[PDB]
Amino acid sequence: SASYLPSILVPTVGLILPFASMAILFIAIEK
Amino acid sequence: VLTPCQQSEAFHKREINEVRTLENRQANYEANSPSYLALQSQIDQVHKRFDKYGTLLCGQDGLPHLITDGDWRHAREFTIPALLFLYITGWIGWVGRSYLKYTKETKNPTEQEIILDVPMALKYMLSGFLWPLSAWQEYRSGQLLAKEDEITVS
Amino acid sequence: QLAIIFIWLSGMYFHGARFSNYVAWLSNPTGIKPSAQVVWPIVGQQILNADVGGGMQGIQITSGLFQLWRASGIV
Amino acid sequence: SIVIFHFSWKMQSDVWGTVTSNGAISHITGGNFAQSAITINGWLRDFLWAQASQVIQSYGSSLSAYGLMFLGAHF
Amino acid sequence: CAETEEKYAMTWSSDQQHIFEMPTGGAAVMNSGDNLLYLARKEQALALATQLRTQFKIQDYKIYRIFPSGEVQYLHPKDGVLPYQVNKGREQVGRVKSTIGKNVNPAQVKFTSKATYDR
Amino acid sequence: IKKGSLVKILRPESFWYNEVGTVVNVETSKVLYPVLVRFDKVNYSGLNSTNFSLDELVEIK
Amino acid sequence: ITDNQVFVALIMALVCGYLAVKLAKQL
Amino acid sequence: MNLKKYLSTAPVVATLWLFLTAGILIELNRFFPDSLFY
Amino acid sequence: ATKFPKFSQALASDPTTRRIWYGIATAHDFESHDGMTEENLYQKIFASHFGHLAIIFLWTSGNLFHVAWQGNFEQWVANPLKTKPLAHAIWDPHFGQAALKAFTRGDTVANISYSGVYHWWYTIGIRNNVELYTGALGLLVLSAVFLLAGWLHIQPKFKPSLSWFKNNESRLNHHLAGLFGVSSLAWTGHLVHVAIPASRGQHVGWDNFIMTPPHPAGLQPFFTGNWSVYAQSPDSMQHVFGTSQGAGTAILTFLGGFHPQTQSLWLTDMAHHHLAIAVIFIVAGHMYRTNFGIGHNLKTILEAHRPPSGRLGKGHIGIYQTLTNSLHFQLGLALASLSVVTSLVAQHMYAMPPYAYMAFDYVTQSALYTHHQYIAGLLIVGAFAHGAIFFIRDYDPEQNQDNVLARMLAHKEAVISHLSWVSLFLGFHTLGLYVHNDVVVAFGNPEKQILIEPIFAQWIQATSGKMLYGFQVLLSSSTSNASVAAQQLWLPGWLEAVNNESNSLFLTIGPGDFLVHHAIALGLHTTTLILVKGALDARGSKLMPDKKDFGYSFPCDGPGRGGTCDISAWDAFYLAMFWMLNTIGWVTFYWHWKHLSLWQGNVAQFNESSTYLMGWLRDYLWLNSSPLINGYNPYGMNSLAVWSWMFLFAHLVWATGFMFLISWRGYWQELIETLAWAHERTPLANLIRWKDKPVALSIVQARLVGLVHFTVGYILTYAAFVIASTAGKFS
Amino acid sequence: AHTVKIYDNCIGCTQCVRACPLDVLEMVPWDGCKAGQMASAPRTEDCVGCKRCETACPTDFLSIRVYLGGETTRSMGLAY
Ligand code: CLA
Ligand code: CLA
Ligand code: CLA
Ligand code: CLA
Ligand code: CLA
Ligand SMILES: CC1=C(/C=C/C(C)=C/C=C/C(C)=C/C=C/C=C(C)/C=C/C=C(C)/C=C/C2=C(C)CCCC2(C)C)C(C)(C)CCC1
Ligand code: SF4
Repeated sequence: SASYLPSILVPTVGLILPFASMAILFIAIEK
Repeated sequence: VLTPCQQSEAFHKREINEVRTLENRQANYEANSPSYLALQSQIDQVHKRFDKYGTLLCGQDGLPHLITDGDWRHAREFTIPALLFLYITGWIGWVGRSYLKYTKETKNPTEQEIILDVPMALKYMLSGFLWPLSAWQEYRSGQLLAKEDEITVS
Repeated sequence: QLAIIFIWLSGMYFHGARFSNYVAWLSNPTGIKPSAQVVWPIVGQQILNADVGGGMQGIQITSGLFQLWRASGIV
Repeated sequence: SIVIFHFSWKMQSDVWGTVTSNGAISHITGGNFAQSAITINGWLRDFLWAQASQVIQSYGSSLSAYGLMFLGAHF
Repeated sequence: CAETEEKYAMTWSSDQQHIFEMPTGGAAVMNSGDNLLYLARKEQALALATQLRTQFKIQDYKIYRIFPSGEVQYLHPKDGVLPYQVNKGREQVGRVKSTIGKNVNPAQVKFTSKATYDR
Repeated sequence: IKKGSLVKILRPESFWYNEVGTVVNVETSKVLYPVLVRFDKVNYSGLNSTNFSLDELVEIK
Repeated sequence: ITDNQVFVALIMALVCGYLAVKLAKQL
Repeated sequence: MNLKKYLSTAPVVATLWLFLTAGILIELNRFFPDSLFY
Repeated sequence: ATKFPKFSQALASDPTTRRIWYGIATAHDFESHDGMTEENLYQKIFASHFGHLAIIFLWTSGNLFHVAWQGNFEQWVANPLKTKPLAHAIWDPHFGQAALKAFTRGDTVANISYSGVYHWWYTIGIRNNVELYTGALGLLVLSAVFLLAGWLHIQPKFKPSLSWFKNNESRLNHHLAGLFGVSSLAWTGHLVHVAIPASRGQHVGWDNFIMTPPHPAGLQPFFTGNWSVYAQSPDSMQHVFGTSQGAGTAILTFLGGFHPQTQSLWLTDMAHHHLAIAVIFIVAGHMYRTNFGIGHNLKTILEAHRPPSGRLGKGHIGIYQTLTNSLHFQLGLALASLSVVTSLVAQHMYAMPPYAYMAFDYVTQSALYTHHQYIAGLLIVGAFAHGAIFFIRDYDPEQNQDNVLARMLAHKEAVISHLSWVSLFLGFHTLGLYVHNDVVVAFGNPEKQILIEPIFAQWIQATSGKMLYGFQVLLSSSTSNASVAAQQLWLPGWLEAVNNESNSLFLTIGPGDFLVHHAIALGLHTTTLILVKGALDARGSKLMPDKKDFGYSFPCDGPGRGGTCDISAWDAFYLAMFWMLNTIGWVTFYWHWKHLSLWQGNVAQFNESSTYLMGWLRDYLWLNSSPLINGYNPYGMNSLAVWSWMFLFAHLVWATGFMFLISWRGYWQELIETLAWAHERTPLANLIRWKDKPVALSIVQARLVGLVHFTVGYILTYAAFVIASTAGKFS
Repeated sequence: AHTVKIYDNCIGCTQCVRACPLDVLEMVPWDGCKAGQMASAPRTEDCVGCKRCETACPTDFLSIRVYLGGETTRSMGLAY
């Protein structure tokens, strides 16, 4: 049981994925 | 199982509990207080209340249930005020229909509905007493109904 | 409008007169809860007549009329 | 609604209530405002859940007409 | 703004210095001889045309639509007469042959780039 | 046909569809909807006074 | 309950993610 | 003269009938209270 | 195309923020795009179905992965009654210290899993975490397969013909035989080979199933019809589930009833069950013709059903055209049947609880019911909403010349008059009887109440053998025809399950059954009054008969002709969502206050205090929110602080709905202008100017987003209360 | 644009043009009615779609029926 993987995966999907998804979708308004 | 209510235990438990509970306020007054006489009348209206529910069916709850099958032993429970009620709003409905087919053919049907013509109103109020065999005989003439009234697209 | 208000205050003074326990309330106000309106005895609702003291029951005032009558000096 | 929900709960915690022997103090909720008004679960629980309990258990008594004008007003 | 949106400059004349109400709001000075009036959108302008015309005479009036390229337009009137009055120059567009009762059902229009009334 | 005749409609978007109505005016100058018919009851515009063509002109006797 | 099976899972849903974005920019 | 026309309108006769049948219910529930039979 | 909505240029021209919201909300309306033709629609939905099923199996592989990796599943298998089953773990960086001690169930701080998934995976026979990893990989594989098909059937050489989608004639022959019969028969291939031996102790993995038969003798002397051998040795009484002890070895015994110990259905009953349903569905698959041509042409199957009585139109002439060439009729029947299936499933997950040690965890049984009920009501409302989409954007009354649907639009005034009648009858006769009982109970008198025994449901329980009533009819009478007719087969194992009171099969009944079931029929007939109203006046009303022209969810007709707030066929969805949440509200409130009276034991607390409304608000909502609303104190907190925080949260959602539902647009359309002046005029920020222009939400959207916060607040509030309540009175 | 269509019920009573505060509607002499008039909507590029015309359209049912079409800057009526 890798007890360290949510310490990486929970923030990188919880906050930084709705940064780059805001960039991909919001610039994809104009792309 | 619906026990007959005059012998059910929790029923008479509610008898002792409500006569005693309402009786607890009755010792707050003297022998000739008006409130004390009022709670005398209220205790009378509880013993009469529980004796007049004798032939009902209170189950394990101690509360008198009803039956709506038309078993003819439960006819005073449901079906006698059922036929009674249907007579009363068949009265009301036939009065209102008969008055609208009055004011439909008058001078100005708009002013007829604000100001009810209490002559012709109280004509139809009382004349609509026998609506089964008067509404039924106006149904056999093909006149209770209508045909080819308003509708939308199809 | 003032006619409806004088009917209203004449109503409060009459419900204070005939129906209230204000005369008994004037004796011990901290024990007797103020009541004017004495509910007519129909099915059940006679239980709304709260035994608030004063020897006579009825539903309890919250409008505070008895305090304005003790202030105004109505005996 | 939140003016009177400030009034009827700060003054059931900080003003009203009774006094006992030796001038000792007793509020109705018992000082239960500043530890409980700061949240909403303290507000809804400790005010609207707890102060309702004398409106809700009011059946069979003279307070039951408020138990009818409570549900009918929710209606 | 004025560098990218169509400003509407309403030009009109009068006879006496009256006082009207702006669509932006409040009372306006209303120069008596001749006065232009920049606005923001057309309903303000023809609402001002109703504001003055239904009160009194303000004719020889029309907004010159300042589109941001620089030049003007002219709409109310175009042939010089009031629109609900009838002039013999206007060509009607926007009709069909009958009521809505003969308009086509939209399952006959489905998967086609048509209207529910052109037939 | 004539003025005063009691006329049922056969157009589905008439508000008074399959309801009789009285004829007020008929013009004989090839107007597409010449037969002005008003009614007892009232549509949602507040207005009983409408007009129709000749195909939707069905009288009673 | 183990370690490398979790990595096998995240690789297989990384491939599944590439097939999802492969479905994304064609419809 | 025209007061009886006002006493023939909709809300006034609505109160003089629902007041009356209201009195039928209340006067029929003082004389025979707790009536679940029949 | 070139703008945001890469599919319709009528919205890309709009420089406001309408292009965003309508660009999102019309992304899936494939019937109304710019140039998406008939073949290009079906070739898109056939790929997006693959994307959707890929999302289902990514979801189930998610549950397999978290139970495989963070749950306590096999620790729960060791002790099914004691240990509370864990969901996935937590990584909050917001839990300071005091919340971290409010979750410790083992080394992880995981959520208690309130979804019944360990019970289903424990009746399946997964007794490991390893099998859950192989299953989770086994559904990442399947989700990747469906995504690869979704890429595959949008590559242009493989995008199929529209006649292949109009091979409606054969989709039923393949679905009913294959998708139902073969998958169900294979599901007996899992029950017989896994769920029978792994419940009888025998751990039979993938390694040894091709060696150890589920019967000790099998299939070489068994094409002879000696089928009592397979149902020969039933597991009778003295068995604890999972173990090998106290158990027989028969495969397809139909005992009927429950386990005595785990209160679940027998897996022999289920193996025989899906085996029978498998055979009957395979028989159903051989129904219609194909390229072989032995079966039924569907055009002959509908047109021939025309009565010579002549009352029912010119028969079904046209209906086969307007199901193939239409879609929202087919989708309407699809959501209709799925919705009745979901409501049926909720009406049997509690009633005949299939899974071991359910009706023992009292929260997951209360989560599954309310789950499938709100999903059930959602799917009915969708079936009617695509009913109205069918009558607007899909209906042709010329191929339906005086057809059955045209007959339906003809007499629709009687249908709406009578749904309005029966709704008006029930709403004066639940609220009549509840305000009667509430007034009467309020005046110190529970006796003067109107209580009517619901005799008809008690009589039906007497036809299924509930002998606690004293009717003594077909199954409650042991001397009848049917009571003897299955005396050996499945009756005496089942009347133990009927006449027991602790189990949740054919519940004991007072007048709360009567009054509530009238309130539920009130909820149904009102909701179908809205839906059949705005699904048959969807096409044309006498206010405006142009409603077919403006599409489905146009906003209004303006203030003309009296005013026209919400005339569209989207008001059927819009209002029937509020009545849907009301009705499923009353259903699950009623169920939940029934089983909180069974599980606590005081059913007399229900039957005496549920026929008046302060019985509900007092005895259920005020009392049973006590462990909810104590979810965190100024003294501290516990494990239910998430459900009380979600509780207050969802009151905030449910009340932000009312900002959109009540207070409509033009307030905000003349207030966003003030904000836009305030940003255009301010310094240091008028540089930062918008590109999409700030515009208040149009009232097709406004009532939608108020509806969405109404549902999210409603459903999250009640999922907070079910789980916090039953998790507070127990565990 | 918000497509305004004016059908052949238009008996030319001109409450439509007087009711439109945008002058999308004008009257056209059309020899098919008693007034000889039938309304026209040439300038639907400025058409808001507020349906103030359809309120004041005293025909049988709405000779002038406004269909809500495109949404430009002018047709959305935004000030800025
Ligand atoms: C969904 C994922 C997510 C995650 C992982 C976090 C994580 C965190 N939040 Mg947070 N938050 C979130 C959503 C999330 N939030 C949302 C949705 C809201 C709005 C409701 C908030 C509102 C919020 C507030 C109001 C506050 C936090 C704070 C914090 C920090 C907790 C302080 C602590 O004890 O940690 C220990 C913290 C540390 C050791 C420092 C780590 C800080 C960052 C992550 C590292 C440095 C960043 C780096 C320089 C920039 C690189 C790029 C960056 C995007 C990673 C923590 C890093 C608190 C804070 O500001 O922390 C200081 C705080 O006051 N959050
Ligand atoms: C003239 C009296 C009259 C009559 C004979 C009817 C008859 C009918 N109505 Mg009804 N209705 C009436 C008045 C009347 N209505 C009034 C005044 C209203 C406005 C509140 C309604 C509102 C109404 C609705 C909303 C619905 C009906 C429906 C129906 C039908 C089913 C029966 C039912 O449940 O009634 C319903 C009864 C009520 C809602 C309450 C009764 C209304 C008043 C209180 C009593 C009427 C007495 C009348 C005022 C007396 C005036 C005349 C007198 C002074 C001379 C039935 C044909 C339903 C239908 O279409 O079913 C097919 C339906 O959905 N009605
Ligand atoms: C025998 C061959 C066969 C098989 C197995 C399938 C199978 C399938 N086809 Mg298909 N198809 C076939 C031949 C076949 N097709 C042919 C020949 C044609 C052309 C004529 C088509 C044309 C076609 C189209 C056009 C579409 C499909 C679709 C689908 C998928 C259905 C969607 C779904 O998941 O429902 C699965 C449903 C069930 C498994 C049963 C649900 C209902 C039961 C009664 C209730 C639940 C059962 C039980 C109680 C609950 C267990 C759950 C558990 C939690 C306890 C499914 C994978 C759809 C799809 O997804 O596209 C990719 C679709 O849009 N097919
Ligand atoms: C298998 C089920 C199914 C399928 C395939 C469809 C398919 C369709 N529906 Mg639909 N519908 C369904 C079920 C289904 N529906 C149900 C069950 C309901 C009742 C609730 C509806 C109600 C409904 C309406 C009212 C309409 C459709 C429409 C449509 C069509 C276009 C969809 C679209 O553009 O959405 C685009 C996609 C979105 C808008 C995204 C959905 C986001 C929603 C609004 C809220 C979800 C957000 C979530 C709650 C927030 C998360 C936060 C968390 C805290 C909860 C399409 C054919 C529309 C149509 O044909 O006319 C245009 C239409 O107007 N449907
Ligand atoms: C407390 C909330 C509440 C209540 C009681 C109702 C009740 C009703 N709605 Mg409803 N509705 C609600 C909220 C509510 N709605 C919400 C939030 C929405 C979303 C906007 C809708 C949307 C909606 C639609 C779309 C439809 C309904 C319809 C109906 C009626 C169904 C027929 C029926 O049962 O009549 C029984 C009658 C009642 C339950 C009325 C209550 C009894 C009253 C209070 C007694 C009479 C007055 C009393 C004597 C007090 C006098 C007052 C005093 C000033 C003198 C019923 C009146 C439908 C309809 O018209 O059906 C015919 C319909 O199509 N509703
Ligand atoms: C609008 C629309 C629609 C609608 C929708 C829906 C939603 C529908 C409905 C439907 C539904 C929702 C369904 C229901 C069903 C019903 C039923 C189903 C009933 C019957 C019953 C039965 C069947 C039962 C009985 C029994 C028993 C009890 C036991 C014994 C045996 C038997 C089985 C007989 C449609 C699409 C159609 C069309 C188009 C339009
Ligand atoms: S649409 Fe709005 S603007 Fe164009 S005419 Fe009708 S009302 Fe006047």
